[PDB]
Amino acid sequence: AMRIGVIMGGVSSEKQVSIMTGNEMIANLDKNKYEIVPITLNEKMDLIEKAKDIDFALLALHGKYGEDGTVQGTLESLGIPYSGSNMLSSGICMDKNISKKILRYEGIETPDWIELTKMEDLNFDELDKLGFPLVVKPNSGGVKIVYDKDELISMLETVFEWDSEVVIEKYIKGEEITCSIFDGKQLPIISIRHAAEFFDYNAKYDDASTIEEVIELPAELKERVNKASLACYKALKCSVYARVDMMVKDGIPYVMEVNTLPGMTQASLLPKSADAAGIHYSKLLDMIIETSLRVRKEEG
Amino acid sequence: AMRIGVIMGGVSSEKQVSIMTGNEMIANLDKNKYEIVPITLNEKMDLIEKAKDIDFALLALHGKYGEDGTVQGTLESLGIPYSGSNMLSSGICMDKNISKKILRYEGIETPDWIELTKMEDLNFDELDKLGFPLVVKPNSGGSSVGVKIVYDKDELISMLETVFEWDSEVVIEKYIKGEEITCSIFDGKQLPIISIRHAAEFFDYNAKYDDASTIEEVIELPAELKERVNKASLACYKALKCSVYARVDMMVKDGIPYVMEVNTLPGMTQASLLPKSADAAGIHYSKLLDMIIETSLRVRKEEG
Repeated sequence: AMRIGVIMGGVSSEKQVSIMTGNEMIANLDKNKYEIVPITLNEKMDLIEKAKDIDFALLALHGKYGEDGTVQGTLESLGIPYSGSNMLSSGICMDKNISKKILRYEGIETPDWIELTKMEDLNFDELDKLGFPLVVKPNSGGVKIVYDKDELISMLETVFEWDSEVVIEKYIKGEEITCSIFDGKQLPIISIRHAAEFFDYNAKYDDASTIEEVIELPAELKERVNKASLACYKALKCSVYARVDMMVKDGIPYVMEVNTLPGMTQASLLPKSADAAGIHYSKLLDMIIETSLRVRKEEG
Repeated sequence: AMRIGVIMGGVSSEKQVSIMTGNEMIANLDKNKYEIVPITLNEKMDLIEKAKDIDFALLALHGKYGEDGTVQGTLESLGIPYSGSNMLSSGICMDKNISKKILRYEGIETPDWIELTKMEDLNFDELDKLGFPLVVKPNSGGSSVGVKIVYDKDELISMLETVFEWDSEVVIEKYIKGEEITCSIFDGKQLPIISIRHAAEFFDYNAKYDDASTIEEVIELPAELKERVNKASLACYKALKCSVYARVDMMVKDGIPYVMEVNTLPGMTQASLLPKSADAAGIHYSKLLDMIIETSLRVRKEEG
């Protein structure tokens, strides 16, 4: 019976989110196919000791900790197969600037942009060429939209506090979607809506709250969406699964984000996207294991 | 004194190059500054234990083992500063196809290329837009299978089978006839440019003949070309996010430098190119090592 390590780790929030991911997996893995080995990482490199007996690492990780590529690099070196994209692909997909460069070279639609450095200053020369308004995002991955001349400036200050690196994009307003890819096949598309929500007990107001529905899109747009989301997957060297976040504007989808390590809880987008296609959660984990195994073998 | 791990590792040939590199550094590290500890990895992940007590990791690695970025991501995650570029920058520079896509985006001259995978069959029409003759290189590089020129379609088909057992991906470029040069960057400054020419060599005892014989010299380039080479070389270093040092290999044709290779982990023995170049600049070997340490510490600090 194949020993499946369920890998959890990170710090603070991400650790929480990782644990909640790991517990969902640990509960839904077929116990007849698998021997389940929950693994909780105190420190990242404690992974080598723990991984010493398991036959596969099913990554429950979330955030930079599972996206930077170290864990994948480490697992490769121990010769343990593991789920999801590899080190180079994880790393690239977590870098917004490098990602967009590889995307534009393929002529895949993504908003024009500019990169900004903590130490460096912005030559207004290249900046204002994309004009207004703008969105400022950290390069490694909140949102600040900037309408005016002075608008931009105020943000970089605090974004540079946190991220040594920032991307400034021209702001496209359109209809948001997310496209999960599993093993080169596009799963059902999900549309993301924003609606204001009031919480009486905490007395909280939120407009950033999300509503996600599976809606069949016009077959014309559905084609142009599936083309692009599979092109990203290919171009960024993703494997076994990925989530492409997109923005549709006047008929044309633009790539907003590429997630090599998307939410794996049952309310997460990719597990919903799959379920709509008739793949229930427990089987989803089977596919991730079997496709990951095959992919790792091709790699080496 | 700061404790400096000299990190050696790899398999087969690379590990020899590594041990050699690591022994030169050990012999030349300034012992008034540094308590010197050699570290020889039988397996890559032995690093976590073997590095527990060191203040800095000076990488003596060579080849993919120090290029793919596992070692850098590892040291990062342990909080031990290390020499040279970070995990992402190494990974990118080791990948020919991704590297060319990123340099091309900036309009840095590099020759046209096609990538082939062992799953996809190489349509010869997409490859005929290249034409002849062609250089075939494994996408992820390496010592094992080398870079090879192929003049016609048949010589190509062979060369593809030879590479594909060793590499999933292969990059195929227009060949450009020209003058070879190598440009070492140190901490964003250009060191003296090295010119490389070829001459056949006969070896009597082993009864061997080598027309692949290389001659490497530091010769002042005409001022214009030198300014054009120095612009391009630095733009490569910045575009691939390298740091503390890198070696950019270039082919000059009709006054135009083209990027052949970007190395985040070039040869560090005194007979290697980056050391010779630093030496032509009056930075001798022991000071080169201090510089790599000091600068790497500065960079790792900046990186959060």
